[PDB]
Amino acid sequence: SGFRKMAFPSGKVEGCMVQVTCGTTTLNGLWLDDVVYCPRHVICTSEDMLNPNYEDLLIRKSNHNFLVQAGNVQLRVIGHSMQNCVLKLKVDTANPKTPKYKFVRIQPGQTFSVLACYNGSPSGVYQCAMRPNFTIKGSFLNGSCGSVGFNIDYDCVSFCYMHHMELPTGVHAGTDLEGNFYGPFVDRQTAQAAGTDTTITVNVLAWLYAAVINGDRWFLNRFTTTLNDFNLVAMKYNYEPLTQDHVDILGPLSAQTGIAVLDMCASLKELLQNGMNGRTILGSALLEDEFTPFDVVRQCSG
Amino acid sequence: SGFRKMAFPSGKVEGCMVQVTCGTTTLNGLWLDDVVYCPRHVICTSEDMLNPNYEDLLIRKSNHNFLVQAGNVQLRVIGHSMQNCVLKLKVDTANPKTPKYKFVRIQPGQTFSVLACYNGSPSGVYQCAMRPNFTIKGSFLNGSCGSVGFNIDYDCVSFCYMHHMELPTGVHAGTDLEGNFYGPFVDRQTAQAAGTDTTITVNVLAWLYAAVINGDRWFLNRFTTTLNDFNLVAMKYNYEPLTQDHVDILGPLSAQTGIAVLDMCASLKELLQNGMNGRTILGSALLEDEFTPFDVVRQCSG
Ligand SMILES: CN(C)C(=O)COc1ccc2ccccc2c1
Ligand code: NA
Repeated sequence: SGFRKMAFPSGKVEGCMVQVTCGTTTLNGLWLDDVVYCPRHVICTSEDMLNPNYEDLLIRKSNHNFLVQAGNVQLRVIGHSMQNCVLKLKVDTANPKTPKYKFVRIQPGQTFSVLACYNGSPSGVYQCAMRPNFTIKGSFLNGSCGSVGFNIDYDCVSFCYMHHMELPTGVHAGTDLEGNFYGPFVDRQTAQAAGTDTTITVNVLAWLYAAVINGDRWFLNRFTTTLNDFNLVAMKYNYEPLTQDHVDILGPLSAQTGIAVLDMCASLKELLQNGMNGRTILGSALLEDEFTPFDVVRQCSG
Repeated sequence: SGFRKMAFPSGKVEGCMVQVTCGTTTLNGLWLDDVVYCPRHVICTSEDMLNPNYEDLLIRKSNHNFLVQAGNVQLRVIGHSMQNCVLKLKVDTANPKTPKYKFVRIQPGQTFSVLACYNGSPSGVYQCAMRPNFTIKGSFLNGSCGSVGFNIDYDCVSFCYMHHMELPTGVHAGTDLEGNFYGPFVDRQTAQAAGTDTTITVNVLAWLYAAVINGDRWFLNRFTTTLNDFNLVAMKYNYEPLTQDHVDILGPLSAQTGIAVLDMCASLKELLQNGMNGRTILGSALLEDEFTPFDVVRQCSG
C-alpha cells in the first residue's frame, strides 16, 4: 500500500553526467557513447544573452576551447556540431557506462524524473511532469543547466528533457535531446513568459482511481456526466480539456475499479465545486495532477 | 528556484541490491563486501510467521537453502547468521560495486531516501521521514521487503533503514541495518498498530523558511514569541515540542532570510490557530513536515 511521487533510480543517468566548460561558463553535459550533449548557450558571453548568433559564435571556437571533465578525468574533444539548441561535442573516449538509451520527445501531461546536477556531479533526483504550457515546475539553482529528465523502461533510459533556463515566474524551460525546445521558448534572455497553466485533467482522474484502488471512496457520488458538460465545467476551473483519447486511456483503471470514466468525471466535478471539506485524498489536500494513468497502474499493480 | 521533495542519487545503492530466495519466498538483499543483508523473516513459512522461533528455524536451514542472484549471476552462500532481525548471508565473492558506507541509526524526524526494489531490481526512489511514531509513509507492494533507506554524505552511503512490513493502516515499519526495529514492532504476524502520530515542528519551520527563500511571504507577520508560549500551542495542535536545540539548528536559515526563528514560530502559531485562508505555501494546502533544516539548506543554497 501507500502512494508516493516516486522517481526512477538515477544510477544509469549518473554514469553519464559530465562537466562542460567554455570560457568562464561551466554547466552539465550528458555523455553517451562518444558524444557529449549540452545546451548551446554554454558558448555565450555576457554580451550575447540577448541576441546571440550561435552560428557566428560557434564557428570561432576550436575543439580545445571546450573542456569536458568526467570525474577526475579530462575528456578530449575531437569535434563539435550544433543540432538546434544543443551542442554535440565529439570526444575521443566512448562512455563505458553508457546504458541502453533512446531520445523521445514527450507531450504535455507526461511525467519523468530529473537528475539535478552541478559541475557534472548529481545532486538529487525528483519526479516532474511536462505542464500544459510546456514548462516544468522543477528545482534548479544556477549551474544546473544541462541536467536531464528521463524515464526508464526495463534497462532502457529514454531521455526526454535537457534543462536550459528559468523563466521569471520561477518555472523552467528546456529541450528534448535533439535540441528542440518544449513550447514557444528560445535560448535568448529577452522577454518571454509561459502561457497560463492549467491542471492536467486526465492525470487527476487517474490519481482519483489510485485513491479508490488504495481503498478511499468518500468523494464518489451517484451522478454521471456527459463529456461535453464535464469539459464546460472543468474549463471554468482552468482544467485541461478531457478528450476521447483520455477517456480511452483511462479504460483499464475504470475496469479495475468498476467505476466508469464519466462517473469519475462526475466525482471530479463535485470535488471542484465542494473542495475537500477538511479531508485528504492519498494524503493531499489538493487534487494531484503529476501521476499519469500509466504511472498509477505501475505503482499499484507492479 | 523551485522546491521539490528530492531523493539522493541512488546509483551507489542500486549496485548493491540482489535477489534473495528461501523456499517459496523471494525478497531483496543488500550486498556489501562479501555479506548479503536481508530480513530474517525470509526463512519463515506463512504458518511459521504466526509464532516464529527464528534461531530454531535457522538451525534447520543450510547455506544451500539460500539462493542469491546478483542480476544474472547466482552468488554462492558459504555461511549464515542472524543479528537481531536481519539475516547475514556470507557469500563467496565480494561485491565489486561496494561503495564507501556505514550503518547508522536515524532519529525520528530525520529524512532518508528509499530505494524500492522487487526481485532484486531497483524500481523507484523516494524521500521519507522517520515519523515520531517510528513508522514511515512509503509505497511498497508485495516483494519489496529488503528495500533500503539511506543518506549520502560526501561519497559515503549511510544505510539507515531496511523494510520489513506494512501495518494495517498502510504505513510501514522496518529495522536499521543492525536489525533493531524502529518502533515497538516485531517481525511476527500478530496484531500490531501504528501509535498516534505527531507533526515534526522543526521540519515545518524549515519548510516555511524554504518558502520565504522561494518568494512565498504572505504568512509572515509583525509578531514574535517565546518557546514556552509556542510549545503551549504546539502541544495543543499535536506538534512535537520545539526544543532549544531546534532553534539553534534553524539558525542558518534564520540568518539567510532575516526572519528569526521565534519570529517564524509566530507565523506558524497564527497558521495553526487560524488556517491558511484559502492560500497555499509552496503549492501545498497542508503544512509539510518531511523536510529537515539540512534538506532545505542543501536544496536552496547548497
Ligand atoms: C513513475 N515511476 C518513477 C515508475 O513507474 C518507477 O518504475 C517502476 C517500476 C516497477 C515498479 C514495480 C512496483 C511498484 C512500482 C514500480 C515502479
Ligand atoms: Na512574525
